[PDB]
Amino acid sequence: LKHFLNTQDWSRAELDALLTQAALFKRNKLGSELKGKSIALVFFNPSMRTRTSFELGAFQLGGHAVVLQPGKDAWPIEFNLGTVMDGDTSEHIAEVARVLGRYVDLIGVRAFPKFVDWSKDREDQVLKSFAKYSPVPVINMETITHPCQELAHALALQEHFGTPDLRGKKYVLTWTYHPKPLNTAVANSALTIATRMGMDVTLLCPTPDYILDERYMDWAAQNVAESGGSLQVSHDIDSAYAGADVVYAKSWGALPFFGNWEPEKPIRDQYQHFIVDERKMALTNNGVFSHCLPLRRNVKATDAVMDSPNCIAIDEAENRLHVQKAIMAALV
Amino acid sequence: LKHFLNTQDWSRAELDALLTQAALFKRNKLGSELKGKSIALVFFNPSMRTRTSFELGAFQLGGHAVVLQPGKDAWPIEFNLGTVMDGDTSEHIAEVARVLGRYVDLIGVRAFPKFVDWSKDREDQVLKSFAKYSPVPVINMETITHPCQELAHALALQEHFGTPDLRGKKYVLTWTYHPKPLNTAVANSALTIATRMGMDVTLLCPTPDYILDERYMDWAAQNVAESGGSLQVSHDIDSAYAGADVVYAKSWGALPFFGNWEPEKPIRDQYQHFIVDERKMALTNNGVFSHCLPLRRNVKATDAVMDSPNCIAIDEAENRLHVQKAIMAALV
Amino acid sequence: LKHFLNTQDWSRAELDALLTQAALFKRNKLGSELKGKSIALVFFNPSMRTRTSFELGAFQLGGHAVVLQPGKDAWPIEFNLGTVMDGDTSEHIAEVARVLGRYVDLIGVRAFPKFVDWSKDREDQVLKSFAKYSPVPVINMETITHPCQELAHALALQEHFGTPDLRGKKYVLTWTYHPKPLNTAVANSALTIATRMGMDVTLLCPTPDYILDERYMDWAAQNVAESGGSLQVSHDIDSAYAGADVVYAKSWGALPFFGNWEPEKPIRDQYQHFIVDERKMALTNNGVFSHCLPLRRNVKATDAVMDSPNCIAIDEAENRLHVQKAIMAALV
Ligand SMILES: CCC[C@H](NC(=O)CCC(=O)O)C(=O)O
Ligand SMILES: CCC[C@H](NC(=O)CCC(=O)O)C(=O)O
Ligand SMILES: CCC[C@H](NC(=O)CCC(=O)O)C(=O)O
Repeated sequence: LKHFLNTQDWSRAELDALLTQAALFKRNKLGSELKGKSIALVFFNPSMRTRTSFELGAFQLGGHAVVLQPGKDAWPIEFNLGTVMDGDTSEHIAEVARVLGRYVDLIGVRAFPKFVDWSKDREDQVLKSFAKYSPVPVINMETITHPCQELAHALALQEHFGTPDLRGKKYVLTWTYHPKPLNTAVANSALTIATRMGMDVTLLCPTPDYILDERYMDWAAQNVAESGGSLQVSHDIDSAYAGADVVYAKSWGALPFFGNWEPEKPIRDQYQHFIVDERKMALTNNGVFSHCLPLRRNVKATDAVMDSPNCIAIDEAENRLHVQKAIMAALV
Repeated sequence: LKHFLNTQDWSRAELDALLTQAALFKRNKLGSELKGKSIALVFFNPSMRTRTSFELGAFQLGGHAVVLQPGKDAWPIEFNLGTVMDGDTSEHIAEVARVLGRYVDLIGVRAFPKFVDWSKDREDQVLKSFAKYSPVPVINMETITHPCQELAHALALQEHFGTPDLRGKKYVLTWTYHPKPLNTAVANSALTIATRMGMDVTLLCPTPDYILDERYMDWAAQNVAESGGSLQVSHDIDSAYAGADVVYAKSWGALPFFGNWEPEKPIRDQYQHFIVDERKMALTNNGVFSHCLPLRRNVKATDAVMDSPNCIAIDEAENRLHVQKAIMAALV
Repeated sequence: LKHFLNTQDWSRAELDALLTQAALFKRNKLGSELKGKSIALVFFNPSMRTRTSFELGAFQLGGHAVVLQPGKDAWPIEFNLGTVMDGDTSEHIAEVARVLGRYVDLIGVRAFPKFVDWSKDREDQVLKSFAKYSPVPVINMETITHPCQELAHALALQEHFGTPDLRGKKYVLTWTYHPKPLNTAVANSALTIATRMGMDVTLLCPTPDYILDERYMDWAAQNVAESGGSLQVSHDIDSAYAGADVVYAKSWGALPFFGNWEPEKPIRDQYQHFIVDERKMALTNNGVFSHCLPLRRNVKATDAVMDSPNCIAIDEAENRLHVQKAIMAALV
């Protein structure tokens, strides 16, 4: 059974076929690839873009999305095996996944880490659980990686450059400031897709403490080695932005401080200048700026940069709709 | 780009065309004016009638509604420009409106005031924001005016009197009691539509303190001057209800006390007798009673009056469904 | 006007016709029995299976479900008559039911007891209210009985035994442990349907205090007397499970302690061994095990029993989808 947990699990041919099916669904939004079909969108965290583009994607293709929010409307779920359920959890993923498997044809899941222990959050339990117990294809709507976002990003970039081949482009994934520590998911996905496309990735971040988990630093290397691109870590703003083509911002808490965020505020608070402004963007080769959103103005990007005609954020967001229909149409 | 923020923004011909398209959709509920189309219903406050009649209206016309609740499921939104977003808000209306503009064809928004400062609530920021940043038509689902409610009311009244011409009818918009201060939205809309239809409007309320904001008192005058109706403020119950044809109840907090509600409870608490009962209703010319709902029994209206065959509240409510399909079918 | 409040309100012929229409909808899930129609699913409590199978059932039949949650998104509702609504409730069921009656074609309601006074919870006020004030058929989605669950259970049992005639089968409805006291709804429904099918029902529970309300003990008797089955209460685990064919587990708080749960914890806490494990299940005539779900592992059933090929829980759950389409298709 094929799922869409990560882009890394897919061959470059399938990924490419996806982006093309996306480009296609963008010219003809209505279809019946999902006629009479349905998808259960399980959200364990907030969502605007994802929730809306899936529900509309299912509709536009003849299917129907059922949005569930364990804890709010649906009963809370347990993921640990053998555990004696006398706590907050009402049922186990083993039952829930099989039950959903009788109602729907596809299951999408969104579950951000708990931020209490990266050793535990990085195992990606929820997604793995759904994938194991579900008889229908499971789709990652973001956990510790955001694969759907990756494709919406890659398509927006290809559209911008008017070509599918993005090799030779200087890609700069940059950490950016945020009052609180956030999920590395989008960053891990930016790196994975940016290196997979064969670009010149530079992971700009404040201190070595902000470097992404090794899993993604290694996926990145394997991707570089096989796409003819390159990976490079930096801690100098100007040198990085220096004549770049693409600039992706994303704020995230330093993994080494997971569970012990107290002594991290003082650290991140002394780097608010990583904010993408006109200055950095100027140092770029007439580069394009984007962010996964929700983006906080004058904190991550400045009003100027967002209002800049070089910000392809809204196009990337809109592509979430097209790229996801490509994934569903494929998995069924 | 045409929106449906207020009925005042529309000509009497368009309004009339709307009510007729509504009367029409009431004879043939199913259609395809919205086939393959969709609408994002953004609620920043509770809703039963509105939420249900839009979601069903979109369905009945071949489209699809996506209900979003910023703060609950969707990320919380910021409306002030330039502000440095390091607070509760996760993204800005400038991004959200443009993003929705890529997914849906219509955007409905509901946002009651915050009741902390009328000077600020009366600017109608949220609706104005959506209208400014959105590339698709925006629909007011209630903020400081309730335009959709207006039309559902006007249609129910016309249906009752068996004619579209409501001139010469004695309309009495009356304040009514409620344990807590409420939005003037429906009252401002009752006045706006009642005077726009050319009726003999009497704004009955406890003390001059309860008179509606000048904006609506002036819209009302312009409407009277152009419809051949009349406007009149009263503080005497009996004299008002006196041989009236229509009676609309709506409880709202006194604007002069916005932000300082403490000294208002004692005031409103000494006017519970404004409750619409059989007595007042008797003093009317076999008048009809209605309320926008949700209505609290034995507080705003008495069990008797609600169960009275002269209460056209449920018909008005039901018309929300028909009148709104007329608005959507028009805006697309 | 016909509703689906309880299976007891229906003749054995109609029930049978239902299960057959369900078996039929299971072979052809898509249909148009509800084309252009809609149903308002009112939930006053959490739900996963119910919410999803109704929303999908409505879709699969050409209709559309509108999910409402009074208190969360919809305005909170009042059910007592004459009461002076100056409290938490914003509107009365008398208005709400009539309003919904203008938007939808069917109304489903879910409202668990409040657990403060069984004398009050057993009157089944909410469901009765909707049934009284609504002009469209009302459907019980669970209150103090779970009729939809009953049929999903009966169909799963018939499917298992490869026959519609379940007479002569030893059915054992067993109480099971749970950290907190729960609704007897499913138990009352298990008993009602198990005796209605003409099986040999044994209501196994800890102490006489755990025996179901008389209403259901009497419905049960009338059902036994008319189906040729039998009813029997037990307090001995082994003797009951002893060569049984079906075993249904369900945890519920003892009625005699409703409102005074403090002195019940110590009581239920000394019966955790009622948990359905391999041992009890072995003492059965190669029996089948099922539970309505959400089920807590190693508390109500053991991992073993749930993973056992004799657990028809997921099939019962899946049948909720088919049996409910039979009910809707019928009521319209
Ligand atoms: C279909 C069962 C619904 C409900 N169950 C609960 O409320 C138990 C929830 C839990 O154990 O968390 C009940 O007991 O009636
Ligand atoms: C697509 C991004 C989702 C999420 N973002 C947040 O949780 C930040 C929310 C905020 O700043 O309010 C994240 O960081 O992964
Ligand atoms: C259509 C009316 C919506 C809203 N009503 C309330 O917020 C009153 C709610 C209550 O009384 O519980 C208002 O006053 O504008």
